[PDB]
Amino acid sequence: SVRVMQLTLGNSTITTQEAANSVVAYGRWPEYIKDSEANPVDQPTEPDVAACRFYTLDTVTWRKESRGWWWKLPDALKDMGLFGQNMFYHYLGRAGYTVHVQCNASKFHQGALGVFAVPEMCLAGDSTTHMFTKYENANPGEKGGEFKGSFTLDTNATNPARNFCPVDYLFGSGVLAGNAFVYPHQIINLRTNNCATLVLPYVNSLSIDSMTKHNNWGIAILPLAPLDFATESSTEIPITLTIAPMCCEFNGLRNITVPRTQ
Amino acid sequence: SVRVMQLTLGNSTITTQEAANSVVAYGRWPEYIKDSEANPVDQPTEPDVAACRFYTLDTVTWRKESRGWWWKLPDALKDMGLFGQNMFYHYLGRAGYTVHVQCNASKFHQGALGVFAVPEMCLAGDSTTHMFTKYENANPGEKGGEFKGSFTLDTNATNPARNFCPVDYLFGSGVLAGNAFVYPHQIINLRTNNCATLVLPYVNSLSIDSMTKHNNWGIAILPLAPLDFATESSTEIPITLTIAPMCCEFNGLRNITVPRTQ
Amino acid sequence: GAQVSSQKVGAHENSNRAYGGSTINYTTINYYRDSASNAASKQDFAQDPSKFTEPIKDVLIKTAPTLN
Amino acid sequence: GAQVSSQKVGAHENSNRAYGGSTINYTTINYYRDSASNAASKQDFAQDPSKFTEPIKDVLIKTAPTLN
Amino acid sequence: ANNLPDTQSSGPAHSKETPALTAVETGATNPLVPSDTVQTRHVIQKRTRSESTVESFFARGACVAIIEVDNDSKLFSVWKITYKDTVQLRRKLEFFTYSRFDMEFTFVVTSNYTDANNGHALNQVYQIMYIPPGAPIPGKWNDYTWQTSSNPSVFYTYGAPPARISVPYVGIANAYSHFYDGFAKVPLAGQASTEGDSLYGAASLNDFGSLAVRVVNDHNPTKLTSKIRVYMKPKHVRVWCPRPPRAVPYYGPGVDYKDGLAPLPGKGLTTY
Amino acid sequence: RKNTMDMYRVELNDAAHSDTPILCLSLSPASDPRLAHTMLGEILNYYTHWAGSLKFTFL
Amino acid sequence: INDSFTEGGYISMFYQTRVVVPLSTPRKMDILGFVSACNDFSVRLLRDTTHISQEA
Ligand SMILES: COc1ccc(OCc2ccc(COc3c(Cl)cccc3Cl)cc2)c(Cl)c1
Repeated sequence: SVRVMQLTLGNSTITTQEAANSVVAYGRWPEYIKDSEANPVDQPTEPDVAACRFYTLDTVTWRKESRGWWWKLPDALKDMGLFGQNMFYHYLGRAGYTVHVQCNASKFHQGALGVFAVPEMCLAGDSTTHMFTKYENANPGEKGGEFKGSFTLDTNATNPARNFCPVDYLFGSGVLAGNAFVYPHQIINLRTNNCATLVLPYVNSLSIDSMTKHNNWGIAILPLAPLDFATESSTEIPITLTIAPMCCEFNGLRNITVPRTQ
Repeated sequence: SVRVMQLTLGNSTITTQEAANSVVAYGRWPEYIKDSEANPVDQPTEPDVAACRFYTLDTVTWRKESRGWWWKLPDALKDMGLFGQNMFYHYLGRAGYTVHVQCNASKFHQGALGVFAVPEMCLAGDSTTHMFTKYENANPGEKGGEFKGSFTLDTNATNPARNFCPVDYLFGSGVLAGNAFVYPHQIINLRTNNCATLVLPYVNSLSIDSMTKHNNWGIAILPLAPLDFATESSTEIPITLTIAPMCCEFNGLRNITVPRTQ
Repeated sequence: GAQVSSQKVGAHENSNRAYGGSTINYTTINYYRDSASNAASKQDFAQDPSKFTEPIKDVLIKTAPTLN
Repeated sequence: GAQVSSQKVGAHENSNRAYGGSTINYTTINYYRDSASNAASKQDFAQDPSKFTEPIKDVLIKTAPTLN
Repeated sequence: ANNLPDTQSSGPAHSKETPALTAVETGATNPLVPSDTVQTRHVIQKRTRSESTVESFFARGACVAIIEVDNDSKLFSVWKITYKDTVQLRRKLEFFTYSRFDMEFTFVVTSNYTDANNGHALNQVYQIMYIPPGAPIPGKWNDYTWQTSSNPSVFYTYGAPPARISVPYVGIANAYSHFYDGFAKVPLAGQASTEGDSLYGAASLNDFGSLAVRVVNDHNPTKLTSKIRVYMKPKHVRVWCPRPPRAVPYYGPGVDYKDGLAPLPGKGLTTY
Repeated sequence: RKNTMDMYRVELNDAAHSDTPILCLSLSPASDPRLAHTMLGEILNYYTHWAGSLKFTFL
Repeated sequence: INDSFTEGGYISMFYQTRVVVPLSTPRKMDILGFVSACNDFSVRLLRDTTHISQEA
């Protein structure tokens, strides 16, 4: 039925008994580069089962006060097994994804989470200096980031944070959040479903790019209807994020990249 | 001609203008596991170009006093790019190799090196305790080891070295070195060739095995005729070893193995 | 289920039986189900030593120059 | 009254006899009238475990929901 | 196991073909025959290599163990199955890296009175029980383990022709390894040195199990000793990867050496 | 719990998410104490070698 | 038998999210585990078990 599914990729399987169908972004399933759209001339590496499998990133907790969370792809998976290895050993890389967000509660809980997949999800910074966010802050990895309820300008001139300041109702980029529904999405309304499943093809203005310099997709999760339970002002339910890269192919092998951190 | 060749694997090419043909061990070219000889049921990973390419291990120097050198496969390549990554991430692994030994001199130099590829190259230890050599000593990695001119028993009971003591004329295993010619080999006689090239298929009593627990091939280089030059008692010529794994396929993916060292 | 093979007669008796007939044949019948119980037939084949004697990639003629 | 069956050859000798002929067959003859005196043929069949593994009245598919 | 080629007559030569010259650097052996370097006559070859086939080379029962039992815990003995307790068969097997065959075991049993003028006993019956790795090992010459409801046992009556049984290819790999360049464990980073340590060149701690031998008769105060000599013959043989034979004395189950390291005698370079 | 009906029960709770294991086992079907006495383990103890796939069902 | 050469690996279980129950519901519950062989499973070399003994 629309509600029961099983996803198998490599050596990993995911089962769900409360789905609300699955979304295939823009109606496009991920695919490899065709010869007619090929650019780099060298033989690509395609790890296949070693990289195209389900990786579970860290679990976040939803509370009445949560504003939202965000992650960047392939960034969030840079340290994930052999996918991360191939990402750092190659100059160029390409991949699609199957994003599976998990969140179960009970029949006496309420709340709705909007799960959006955004191509080129550029976020707003914290200073008066334009495009000032530094690489280390823009790429948090598997832990991702969070949305805020208001904009707060960083004034420390001696030691600028050079970080993002994504305000939730402004979708972290100066647009109204209610219009974010034009992007592939699903809603995890506690009275209806457990999860959200989105299949994302590779989207870019090029056939292949640098995975370290460029993040193709952004995953934004916003509480559309806040978490509430029985009478417990105190309520916490975890949100686990499991993502699997698809049709990975890398070009331009050399020595490994070791990016600067923190 | 028998003397000029070019080997291309992945993004690496080797050229030689003074070869003496190439040896294909036991007349078998490396191949992948056939369905009729398959054992582990999971889908294998085949890195292909990312792992099957030429890796240059450290250069050793040949002097009038050198006794010989040895390496173990896949051990010597455990830290080599994506080949090493796949080796450590998988429980099982299989690979063949193209071993290219390099050694050029001049028309006024003499010397002959015997290059042997030995399946299950077990070496002799240094103590009265049988099979006492410890894992860390048996697996030196890319730096490999050396042969000795005589057997010297380790007597330190408090701190036994638990190392090998490979005597050269005993082929490091209690057999006469002159009979080592029953193993696939080539000879680098300075007046004739620059190198030795050996193509090694996967040899084992199983179709696939643990690459960390077991070394399939051993490479032994012994000075059959010592290095000599003009009148320079002082002469040193480097010996570079370049090896390329072939038809790599791994099974049993999990978390990465981090072996104990030194 | 009898297997009848012929022997390779070494020393010959002054008989025609030493040169022909069932007199230079031997009979065999397996009594056990497991092949392990069987004796060795000893009608064993040979092969080409080339895999050891000439494991060379580019085949060479003895009359022709090895180093070319 | 001889019964000739074939063996399942495990280790093969470097002979063609190890791959064919009466050399991979074994012969049997019963000497006693009572079947109790007979040896075990060991050419034994198998069966479906379903009577134990799935003694269910309404047959179900693994892909399909068990509880329907 | 066949014929050798005939020698063809060969006359004189004056050509640009020089089979006598070669280059052993290639790793190949020069396939010359007499007619390549001398004038030969035609000889019809009748010699064959029938006795040097891999099968005929091993087709002999070799002693691999001498198990002893004293019928006055010695009332029973246990022998860990191996081919390395003796040297002769071991050296022949080690001409190759891997092997695959069936085995035939013949047991020669001898016994005698320790005392020239004392004691007496009725004819002895022996039980040779095979204990596959995992099965319970006997603690007493008469405990429950000797019931052999599943383990294969051989009951031998003293004086009868030597007992004999056949064993199939029982390896857990596709061939037996005469050499194993590895360990059964990989020491992991962080664990105590006591951890992850194993013998070099060893596979399973108990490869093939062992044999438990005992005299079934009730022991009499008489002093008696028996010895079971185990003979094994590989039949239906296949071998892979030749290796040079052992030149120095064996020093354990491994390739370790220690003592007879100078096997060759002296001989003048120009002395016939 | 061993040697009582409680040896078969593994308890879970509604506590906040933790990354620590609920249970751990080694794939030694004939020797691991938790597997050695199941019908599968009992049969494996009458044989020296085993090969094949296994499946664990949780209720 | 327990032997490193033929070791099989590890089985473990973790919470993906967490067990959630509403009010008036038990906060602790049990799970039971079952094990069986697949259709490609086989055993060989009949031997005696250590699971049964007999004293005297
Ligand atoms: C590479 O060379 C090899 C490989 C394996 C070997 O031993 C394997 C082996 C396994 C089981 C048995 C058990 O055999 C027996 C039985 Cl069922 C019943 C009674 C007596 C015996 Cl004796 C005997 C040998 C030997 Cl000796 C040499």
